[PDB]
Amino acid sequence: DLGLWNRLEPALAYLAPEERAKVREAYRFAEEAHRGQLRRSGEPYITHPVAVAEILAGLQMDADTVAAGLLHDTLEDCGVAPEELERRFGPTVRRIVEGETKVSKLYKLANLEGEERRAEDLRQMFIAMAEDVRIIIVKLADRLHNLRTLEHMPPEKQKRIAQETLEIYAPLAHRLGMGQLKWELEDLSFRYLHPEAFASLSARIQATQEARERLIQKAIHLLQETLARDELLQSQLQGFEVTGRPKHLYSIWKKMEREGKTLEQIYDLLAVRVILDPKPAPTRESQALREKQVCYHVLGLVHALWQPIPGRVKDYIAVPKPNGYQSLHTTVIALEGLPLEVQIRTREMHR
Ligand SMILES: Nc1nc2c(ncn2[C@@H]2O[C@H](COP(=O)(O)OP(=O)(O)OP(=O)(O)O)[C@@H](NP(=O)(O)OP(=O)(O)O)[C@H]2O)c(=O)[nH]1
Ligand SMILES: [Cl-]
Ligand SMILES: [Cl-]
Ligand SMILES: [Cl-]
Ligand SMILES: [Cl-]
Ligand SMILES: [Cl-]
Ligand SMILES: [Mg+2]
Ligand SMILES: [Mn+2]
Repeated sequence: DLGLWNRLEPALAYLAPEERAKVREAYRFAEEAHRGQLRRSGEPYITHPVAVAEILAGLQMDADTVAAGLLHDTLEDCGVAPEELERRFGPTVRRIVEGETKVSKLYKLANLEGEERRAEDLRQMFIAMAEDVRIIIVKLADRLHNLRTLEHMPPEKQKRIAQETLEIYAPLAHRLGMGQLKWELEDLSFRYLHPEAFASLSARIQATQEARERLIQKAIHLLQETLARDELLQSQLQGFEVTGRPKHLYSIWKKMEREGKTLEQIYDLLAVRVILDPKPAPTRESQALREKQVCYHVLGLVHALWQPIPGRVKDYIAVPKPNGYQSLHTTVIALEGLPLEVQIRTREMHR
């Protein structure tokens, strides 16, 4: 057995049972449609829309979006008409899979090459044609998985796709507030577009990586304990996760070229992330309050645990960034005299 559903299924627990039922129906429909089809990796095609759905489930997208992630390829390859996807999964799931597949072609057609701000007018083209932003998110999840599996492609295609992601899709994830997605698109694009510079920067970081993650883990273990042993915070919380922030390799090398610095000359600010999953609240309004309330509760315990550097609290929950970015940030003195940046946000805020 393929066993792809058994990997996706756990990621779907945030959906109501009726919604997970729509996603199982979508999985089987995709399973049937792509039967016998193969990816250039030698893996059966279904591996891709399952990976794409899995990315959207990680991002906690609505049921129609994740089901559309499984069906996002069925129309072109498999003798499936859009009428079938609307008849079987409703018009929003069709709308989205039709939109993700249709835009792929528009970018092929569009004449903007070597043009002053060509990516700006091409990014706006998708923005203008796709009023339901879910279409863009599915396209971003698709491009991410394609990049994740870019080794099974000619090196010519590898750089064409990496550059296109760097001009179009990574900036589109920025506009949409999907920074988690944006970072990964950037680093994966950087890997294939400039391989020589990626392999050199990665090697330098892999020398101090033994000590850096050793320190970051002391702070993670300590902050995990502190949060878990706080009875009131846990009373309003379903779950939580404390992680180390990954080095944004593309941005690190980008600032080295611009500021004319070396990887030794640039300051490695250690950062940790607290992701909070609040417990289901009896009303929609009470759920919204809990979301805010739980991040400020954490800010306080972080300040009880580590001494806060003055003027480093940043409240993007009260005042989100222009792309709708919401998180709380505080720079503290942790690790015996070291600056540690703490990012605090909910599961819903983590995009
Ligand atoms: N990255 C990657 N892509 C793979 C793999 N196996 C198959 N592919 C397909 O290659 C495709 C690369 O793009 P393409 O060159 O435009 O597609 P094509 O018409 O040459 O494809 P076929 O040889 O007929 O399959 C890609 N298409 P997709 O619709 O997802 O996205 P696009 O880039 O916006 O057009 C993949 O589905 C694989 O292992 N990795
Ligand atoms: Cl069925
Ligand atoms: Cl834009
Ligand atoms: Cl962002
Ligand atoms: Cl982020
Ligand atoms: Cl410490
Ligand atoms: Mg091709
Ligand atoms: Mn696809």
